[PDB]
Amino acid sequence: GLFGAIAGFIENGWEGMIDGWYGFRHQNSEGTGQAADLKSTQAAIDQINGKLNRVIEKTNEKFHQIEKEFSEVEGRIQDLEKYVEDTKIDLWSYNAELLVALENQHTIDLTDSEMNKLFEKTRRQLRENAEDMGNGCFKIYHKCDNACIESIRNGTYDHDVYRDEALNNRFQ
Amino acid sequence: GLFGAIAGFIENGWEGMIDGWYGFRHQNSEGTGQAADLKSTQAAIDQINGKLNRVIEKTNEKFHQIEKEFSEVEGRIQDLEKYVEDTKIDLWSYNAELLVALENQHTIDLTDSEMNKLFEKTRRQLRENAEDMGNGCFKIYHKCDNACIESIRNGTYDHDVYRDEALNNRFQ
Amino acid sequence: GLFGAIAGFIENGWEGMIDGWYGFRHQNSEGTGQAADLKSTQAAIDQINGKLNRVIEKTNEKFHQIEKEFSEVEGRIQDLEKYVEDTKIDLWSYNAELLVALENQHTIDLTDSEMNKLFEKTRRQLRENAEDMGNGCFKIYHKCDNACIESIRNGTYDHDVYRDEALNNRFQ
Amino acid sequence: YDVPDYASLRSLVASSGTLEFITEGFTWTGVTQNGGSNACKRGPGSGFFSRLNWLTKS
Ligand SMILES: *[C@@H]1O[C@H](CO)[C@@H](O)[C@H](O)[C@H]1NC(C)=O
Ligand SMILES: *[C@@H]1O[C@H](CO)[C@@H](O)[C@H](O)[C@H]1NC(C)=O
Ligand SMILES: *[C@@H]1O[C@H](CO)[C@@H](O)[C@H](O)[C@H]1NC(C)=O
Ligand SMILES: *[C@@H]1O[C@H](CO)[C@@H](O)[C@H](O)[C@H]1NC(C)=O
Repeated sequence: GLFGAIAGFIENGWEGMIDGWYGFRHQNSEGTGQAADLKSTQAAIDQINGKLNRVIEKTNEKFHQIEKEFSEVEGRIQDLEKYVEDTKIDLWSYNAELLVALENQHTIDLTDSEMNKLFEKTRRQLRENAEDMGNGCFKIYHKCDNACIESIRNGTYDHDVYRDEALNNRFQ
Repeated sequence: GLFGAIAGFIENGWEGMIDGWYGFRHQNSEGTGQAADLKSTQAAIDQINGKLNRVIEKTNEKFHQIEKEFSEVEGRIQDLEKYVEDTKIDLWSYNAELLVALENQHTIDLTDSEMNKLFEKTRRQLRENAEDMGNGCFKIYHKCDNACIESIRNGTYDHDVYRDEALNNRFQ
Repeated sequence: GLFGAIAGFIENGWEGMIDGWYGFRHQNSEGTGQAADLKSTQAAIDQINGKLNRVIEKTNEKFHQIEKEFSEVEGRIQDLEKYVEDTKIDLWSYNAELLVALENQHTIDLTDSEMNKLFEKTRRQLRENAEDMGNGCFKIYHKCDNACIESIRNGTYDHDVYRDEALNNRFQ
Repeated sequence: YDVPDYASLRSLVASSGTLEFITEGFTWTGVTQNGGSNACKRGPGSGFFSRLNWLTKS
């Protein structure tokens, strides 16, 4: 949550969203509609799908090792074997703990960043025609029908042809 | 300093700030005032308060180990014991170095992000009534008395009722 | 790529840029010009120049160790020596893999953040005189000659004296 | 020859880092010193390890 989008200014998730991870809910004269953003969801999923194969490539293959369970008490050599195994176990347990903590932190920051990136991309499409209400939801200042909305979601929103009407609505 | 808030566009800390970590300094007709933001300070402190218990949970308990100091010279077994201990020491020293470096980097990025998040939250409260002067300080474009300022700090700033006066002051 | 500047809203690198890492391309009445930003490039280079001396300070100095290659087959002691060496090798290989992955991720995020920081600094210089076109390129709304542009790049852009003309050009 | 615990002796000699040998006055009474063999030919004749003294009956 480094960017304050998720659990920040969005303030709420959408349990009704099953199409993807990030998406839009629009409301205009025609009526409320909902869609999912495939590009951001795919980017986040792609960055998450591995994330453990990129550090621990795979399981290495160990065949013959030392004895790790002993019946009698020998002394020096058994002490050394027990010490070596305990040291290895402690070091690998620490590696696991730290790796999982780092990966979880980065995953959370990554998804937050994807949400923020989608918000900023949308805000940059609506140059002057819309105002950010602050709850993660844009107020667009002109007649924007479903074709308009799907152009916003598409990334081909033509801001120039609504600029005059939007500016007149905003600043009166 | 990934967001450029601290040591970035804020450019200066406040040694006179002792109430919290992040806060506001306002100046209006009545006079200059200063306050601290409790929510951001508490969030940063909460994220920092642990940060070492979450990786190294605690100290594990070791009772009987190998000998690590030797009087005479035996040969193979003493060499192996010395090698095992030196290997463990080097690996744990590297773990300590890397862990501290990573935690420090993340702490710095975290506090920078909290500063940026406070700035963005404030900017989103003042939708069109204020302009970011760029030095981390907002110019509000209307009569904003101490009740107005404490509403900004509160998070209940009502932007709608100053919109006309502010817009008239900005764009003439 | 946590901020979406590089490979995000900039969308393209400049192979013609050899002066520095980050820079500006301006176009006005006089003609197209290009320059590099020394401050951001120097900051990124400074943060990258070390980045491996700060964790692995140097090479430690090892003189007499155990035997790691054996001719005959002894049994317990040779098994223990082989196990100790294999454990050390596996642990250090994991350390190398994780360290390189973390450093690469942070370097990419760092350079992306420097690009975003330069963009935001420039945007804050042009308070109301310019509009972000969204492709990482600003449309300035007034006569801005080469002295104007080099003032923008300098960081001493005087926004107040173009505010009226720019606002008139924007909102008509 | 044969070195029981050959690895240990090789290790400790290597760690010592020197072959500096100080001859001491050992007094072997009633035995013949400087034994040798034709398997270890020093010069043209029989010999032995230079740091070891093969004591035989006198
Ligand atoms: C979205 O944009 C693409 C290309 O920009 C276009 O082919 C398509 O018809 C648009 N509308 C959709 C996919 O509904
Ligand atoms: C701040 O807001 C809360 C609730 O929004 C309100 O109860 C309080 O009176 C406000 N002013 C303060 C705490 O000074
Ligand atoms: C840039 O600014 C500095 C100080 O602000 C000034 O001395 C210099 O003349 C300016 N122009 C340049 C370096 O081209
Ligand atoms: C080796 O060194 C010792 C003392 O340093 C000396 O007495 C002896 O003669 C030396 N022998 C040779 C072959 O150099």
